[PDB]
Amino acid sequence: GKYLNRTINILNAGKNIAKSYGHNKLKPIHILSALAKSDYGSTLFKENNVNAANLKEYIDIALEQTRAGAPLDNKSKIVNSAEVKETLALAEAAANKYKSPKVDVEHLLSGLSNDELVNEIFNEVYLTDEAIKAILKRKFEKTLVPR
Repeated sequence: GKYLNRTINILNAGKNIAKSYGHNKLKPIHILSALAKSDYGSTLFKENNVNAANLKEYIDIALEQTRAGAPLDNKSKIVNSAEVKETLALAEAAANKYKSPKVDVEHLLSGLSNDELVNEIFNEVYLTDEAIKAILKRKFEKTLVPR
């Protein structure tokens, strides 16, 4: 119970995306795809002035470019890559820093931004590290210091 349910559902949707791209290992780009499609993540991107159509286009190009092969069989086991283990460690660090007891979508977003491919994509849609830090700070202020 270190993760909110909506974050777990994004991670699970990510594993299925990874599987469909022929990967046995979940990579940050698969999680980003799931996050961008999710109800909470999609709202998060639109509030923070990320063009949804452009973001989707860039994510899909990166996904197809990193495709390993045909979709794996439905029962194949997907595990976290070393990259994703770092994503989750960084997400957990971010949630802890901003006093969120469980990792929320914003904290996962921050963790994903450390991946080189995700970072390039964010650069192309104007989502700076400064902007992501602002998302986390504002979440802290709004939730724990409401006016």
